[PDB]
Amino acid sequence: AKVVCVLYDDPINGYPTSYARDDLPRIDKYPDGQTLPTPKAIDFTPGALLGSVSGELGLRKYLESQGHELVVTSSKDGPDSELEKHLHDAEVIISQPFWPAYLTAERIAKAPKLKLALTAGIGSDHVDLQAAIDNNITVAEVTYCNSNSVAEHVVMMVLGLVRNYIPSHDWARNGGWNIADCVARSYDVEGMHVGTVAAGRIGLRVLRLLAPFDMHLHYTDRHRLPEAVEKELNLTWHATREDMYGACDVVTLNCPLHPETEHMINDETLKLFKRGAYLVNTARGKLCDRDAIVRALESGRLAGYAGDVWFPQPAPNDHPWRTMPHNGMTPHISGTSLSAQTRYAAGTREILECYFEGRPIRDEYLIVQGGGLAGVGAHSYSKGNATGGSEEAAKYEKL
Amino acid sequence: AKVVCVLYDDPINGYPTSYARDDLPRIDKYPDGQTLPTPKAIDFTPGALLGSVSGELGLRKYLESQGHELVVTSSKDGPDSELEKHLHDAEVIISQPFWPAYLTAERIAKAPKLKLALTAGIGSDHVDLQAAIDNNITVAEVTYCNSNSVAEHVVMMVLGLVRNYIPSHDWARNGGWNIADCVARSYDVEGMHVGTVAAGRIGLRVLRLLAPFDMHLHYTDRHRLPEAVEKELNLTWHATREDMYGACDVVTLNCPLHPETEHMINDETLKLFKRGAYLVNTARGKLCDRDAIVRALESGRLAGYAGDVWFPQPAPNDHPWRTMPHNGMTPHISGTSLSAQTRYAAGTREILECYFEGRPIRDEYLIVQGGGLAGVGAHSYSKGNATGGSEEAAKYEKL
Repeated sequence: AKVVCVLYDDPINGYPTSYARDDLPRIDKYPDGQTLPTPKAIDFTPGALLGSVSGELGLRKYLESQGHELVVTSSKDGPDSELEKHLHDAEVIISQPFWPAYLTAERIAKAPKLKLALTAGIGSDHVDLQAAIDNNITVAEVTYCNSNSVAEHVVMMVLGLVRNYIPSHDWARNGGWNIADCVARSYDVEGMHVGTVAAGRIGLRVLRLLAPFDMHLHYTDRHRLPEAVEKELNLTWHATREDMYGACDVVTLNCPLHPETEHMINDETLKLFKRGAYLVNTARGKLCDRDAIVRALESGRLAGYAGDVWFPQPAPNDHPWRTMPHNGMTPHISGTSLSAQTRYAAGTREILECYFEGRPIRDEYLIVQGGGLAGVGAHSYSKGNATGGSEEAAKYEKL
Repeated sequence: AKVVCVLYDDPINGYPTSYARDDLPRIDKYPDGQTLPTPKAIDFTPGALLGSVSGELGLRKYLESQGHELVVTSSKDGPDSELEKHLHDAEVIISQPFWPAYLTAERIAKAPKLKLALTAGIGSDHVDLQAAIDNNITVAEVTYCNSNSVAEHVVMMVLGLVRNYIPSHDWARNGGWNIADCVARSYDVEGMHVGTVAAGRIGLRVLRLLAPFDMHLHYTDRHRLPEAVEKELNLTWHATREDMYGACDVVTLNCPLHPETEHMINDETLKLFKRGAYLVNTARGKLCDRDAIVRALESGRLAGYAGDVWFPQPAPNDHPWRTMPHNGMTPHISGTSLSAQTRYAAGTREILECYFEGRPIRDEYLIVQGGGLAGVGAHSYSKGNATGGSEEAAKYEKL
């Protein structure tokens, strides 16, 4: 069959064959006890760059030696992109969230041979789940591959915003000293209240990392955590998102994107935050109304915004979050550190091996199968389409 | 009497009277059970900028209403500075580590009336302790005022270096996306080995904050921690600094500066680190040989260096750490976040109230008294002078 694999470009200075360090650290398992990916074999060296076009997720030897054709490209947005020439006979489409091939209803409709949309990473909101349901496309993603990596990135951005890292590094590199300019907006997080929206693999992990900072922890979610967990971390529960925001100095979003959470942070909900609250979002950019966030920063309602997710992706060159006041943005990188890519590259192969030998794909990897939500998808997503507006990604130009 | 208070400049755009947030968080106590500062009263509002010349540590009403003269200045380095005109009759000299008035042996010798050198903050290595001992100057500092604040700053810089925050934010603000360029040097800290030199108030607190990241924790110090603590955090002990370095992916320095630790990190000791180790230093800049660190980064021996302390301070405009490859530097700001300044401003007043009413200064604040080390000073410092080279601070020019 044909596999289209959409990956991001290689570094601007070429694809490296040697790295800052020699190996990755050992990891035996994930916190809830889920095993790591178990492909029958891997053909890449752990620690390399796997998610760019020249890395290929290490899938080429495997795929060809079995008769299939692997098309690799970064060209994905716009009516004359490479993805668009290959839709007519694609059996399998693979993309990562960081550089997502948006499978809208019109793209699925052009794709008669399409059986499997695979997300190399976590979060499958860049596929129209309704259309995937209607056309019997399987949708899978690599559960847990980077949950802990995302949680680290959250804590990094919370400390960075609150202590004012980025502007302070600028004063050091431009030759200044400027202590008062740096600490005019520098606080400790000790004693602050921080809440997470959702406390699944990422959000629970965030709570556990912030406990020894002596922050007061707050959460909300569909269901409560086990009473053992709440008493271990001394948690304060809020029955709704909207009651949580007013109680928090720092809010972190860690829920999925679907019609029930699209634009939940807007001009109306921002009125509920404390003046000078801090907001961190590494979940999905579309959880926030884009201009409402710039107004809150400009007015002082928010003291700081930080995240690595944007809508669409890539974000147009003039996307306002790039230059708004008091921001600690990065491009979408938390779930594609070198350490994570090796786990998701392995998981991607494990799903392909199952697909191609006719074995069942692990439930924890499933989002959509056989005309409805399935596996992890059933507990996390609503039927619906989040991919409207996605065309605007075609406006981005490489530097 | 006369009090000279050396403080850093106000912000370049003036001294603000309103801030990003309305109050500071509550804190009742420090982890080892030490009480907060207990001055009989304070005359500043918590949360304001206290450490710059216009803030004055909130000490003016108190000092004058009791007959004393308060001289406030930022002019401190060089043979024609304001500190230098006021040495002849100064009874009390106050400075913070971030903007330190260096009391060398020659400066103490010009200071016949000098009875008390007070450090508003932590770390009194900018005073020549030998000369202070020889001339019967009392040296006190505000123990614990910002221990937790420094520990937060360490974790922030560890995550920032390792996940590659700073270069990634640059790609977002310059209009790029550039995922591969960002993650070419991006790892998770999960599973890495991290060691601290010294495990006192800061270093133990760092270990506790890194435990739930599932890092493997290593330490060294003068004496072991209680076996209860080692088993709680699953610690690996190293009897010497030099044995620790080779076992660690990430090394953090959290010890005092004195002749026994001056230049401990040099061309010779750097050969002992793992290739592509990460080094974070928020203790004192003089712990490191300045050029040896730039060579290790240039050769790949170190994958990253980060810290907020420099020697001298302020660092000359062309100090090499400002522009060396793979650095996450800031100017010296960790122990002077707004939250910390309120605790040290309070402690400074408590020491002055004691001094002036003839009550004993708390032992935990004492470094030098009556011809020898005393209090905290006895357990932490050697007799000796760390202030050689300090004159070079006069080369720094405001932007």
